[PDB]
Amino acid sequence: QETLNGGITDMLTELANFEKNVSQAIHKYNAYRKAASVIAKYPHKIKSGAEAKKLPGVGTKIAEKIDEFLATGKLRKLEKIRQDDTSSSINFLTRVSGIGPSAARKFVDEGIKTLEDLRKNEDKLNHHQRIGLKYFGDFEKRIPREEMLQMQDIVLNEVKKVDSEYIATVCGSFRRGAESSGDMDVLLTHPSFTSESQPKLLHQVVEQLQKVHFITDTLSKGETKFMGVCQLPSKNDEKEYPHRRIDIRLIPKDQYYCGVLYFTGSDIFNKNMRAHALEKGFTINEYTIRPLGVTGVAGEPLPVDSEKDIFDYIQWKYREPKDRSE
DNA sequence: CCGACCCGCATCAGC
DNA sequence: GCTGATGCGA
DNA sequence: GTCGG
Ligand code: NA
Ligand code: NA
Ligand code: NA
Repeated sequence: QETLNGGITDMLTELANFEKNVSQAIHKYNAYRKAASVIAKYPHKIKSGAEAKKLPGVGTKIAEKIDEFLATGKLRKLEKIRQDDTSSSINFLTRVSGIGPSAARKFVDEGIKTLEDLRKNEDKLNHHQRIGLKYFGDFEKRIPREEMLQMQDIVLNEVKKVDSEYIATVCGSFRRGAESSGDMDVLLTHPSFTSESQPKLLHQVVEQLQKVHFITDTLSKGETKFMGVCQLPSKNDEKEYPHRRIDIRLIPKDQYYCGVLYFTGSDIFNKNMRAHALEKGFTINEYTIRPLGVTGVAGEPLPVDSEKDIFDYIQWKYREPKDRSE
């Protein structure tokens, strides 16, 4: 029920997960999600599939499943997937970070189906999957904004202790003011790092955060992207905080604010802004805004030294992150 | 009728 | 050893 | 799965 249509939204999200994890049909997965997002925003209790079909992203098949769900309170197809041992095991194992549909299938094919089975077969797991297994429960917890604020202060301070010239921004829905987050997404830059130009810039920051024991584990790390695990320090007497997922991305200074814009979102806000930028003769991606010639040929990137600059180019009043829900 | 639907890093396949 | 494909994660 | 060239 939720905000009028949670049963339908829950059903669509479950169908999405089966498409992604078991059938390996990622476009169907995203079709079901989009339909769930549209419906979640529809401010009426839907009464028929035909009503739902009017909404963009709902077609004949989702309408039919909505009719069945309304008439009966259930979907047959979803009921049989639920009791299928292979589908439910594949679905479950993909909850481990680093285990996607392919690894989940091979594990289930070899009788590895549960966390206990994984705990028993560690040598069959790569490094990422072992870390995802170790923190299985913590990684499914949301992060309250209160903790994200603290996490933000540590990153910004540690970054400044390495080099005062680093610029670091915590983006994601947290930057839009969200009351919880699923992970922490940090965008980093330094004036010595441009698209046309000093080494170890990402490494130095990751190392600092490891030294003070904020970053506890590494999932992947190269010269421009780090994915890992972090944890707030304990009060010495209170319960330990859960381990959290954190990504850090090093971006060229001249592309920084286009990245900050992109990764702050929302996704709906980004599609809308790109769509408006096109109808003004501009193309914006996660790195640049460039003017379009009369035949549609993208010209050279325009200078960008703030988020505002981007809004100025396309004749749009600046909108605070708080106001970028769409 | 039928193709679109948006890359960094770890690891495998193959050479 | 290397190059390119694949899986994965957001 | 849904949309649209
Ligand atoms: Na529709
Ligand atoms: Na997974
Ligand atoms: Na998953």
